[PDB]
Amino acid sequence: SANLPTVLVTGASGRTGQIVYKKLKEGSDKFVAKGLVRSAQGKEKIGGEADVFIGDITDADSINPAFQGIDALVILTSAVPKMKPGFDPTKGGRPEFIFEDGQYPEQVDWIGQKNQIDAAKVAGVKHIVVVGSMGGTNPDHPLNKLGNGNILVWKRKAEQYLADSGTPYTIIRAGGLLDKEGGVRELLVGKDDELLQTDTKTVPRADVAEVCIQALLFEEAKNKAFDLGSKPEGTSTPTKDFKALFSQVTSRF
Ligand SMILES: NC(=O)c1ccc[n+]([C@@H]2O[C@H](COP(=O)([O-])OP(=O)(O)OC[C@H]3O[C@@H](n4cnc5c(N)ncnc54)[C@H](OP(=O)(O)O)[C@@H]3O)[C@@H](O)[C@H]2O)c1
Repeated sequence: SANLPTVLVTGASGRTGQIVYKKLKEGSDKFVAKGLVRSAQGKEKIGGEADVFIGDITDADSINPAFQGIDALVILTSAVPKMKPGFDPTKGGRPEFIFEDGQYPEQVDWIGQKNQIDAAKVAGVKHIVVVGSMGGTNPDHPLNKLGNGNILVWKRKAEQYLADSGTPYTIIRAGGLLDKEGGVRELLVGKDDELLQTDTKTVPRADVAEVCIQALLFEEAKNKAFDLGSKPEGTSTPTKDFKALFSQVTSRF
């Protein structure tokens, strides 16, 4: 094992996950990519290569092969609520959202992530990175009501479990995600939702992807939990010194 580390990214066909997968592939001088997706559909979306496996994190037997012989894991899975199909705007309600049964945050963001961290640990992973969301400091956050899922709460439960696990970890609580260009913004690190009080509380999905990659390359990123926002493009100088960036972070949770 002068060999480069094998990095498995889960949720690899999701919007952020697909970018991590791409960056892991391009980074063939530093990493060996692997990916886990929920469907043959998702597999083809990211290129159908043989380093992509299909499995469901709520059924732990199915994800086992993906987890074999990995040195690092980037968890990019999430419960995803859908619009309840009954909606009729023209007498003032607001849309209700739901999660399919067995697809609620408790099952996917807590249990699902527990499944992944547990199998990673069985496999002897060296570093687990997880992406979640800002808001977690406030259990009354409106997002928790989405589909009655308590999504932030269950996610933070998995983050806590990860932090308590004994495996070196990086927890990245993203601000509101943007479908905009990465690598073109100064990136900001925060603690305990402080950025929610600022105007720099959103972040390109590409920059979240890049922070995940850099986490893998600096000891400084290990046993760290932090929030991730950004300043807008064209305003200031895009982050390049990640050692500095991660040395700003002291929080373990
Ligand atoms: N949206 C925001 O503004 C916001 C803000 C802050 C943080 N975040 C968090 O940021 C992270 C990335 O967000 P994103 O929008 O880029 O993610 P995303 O597009 O929703 O991708 C989530 C992935 O999870 C996968 N997944 C769901 N259930 C699964 C299961 N049972 N087994 C295996 N995979 C499963 C989905 O697979 P499929 O492709 O098959 O559906 C999907 O690829 C998420 O944790 C999200 O909660 C989001």
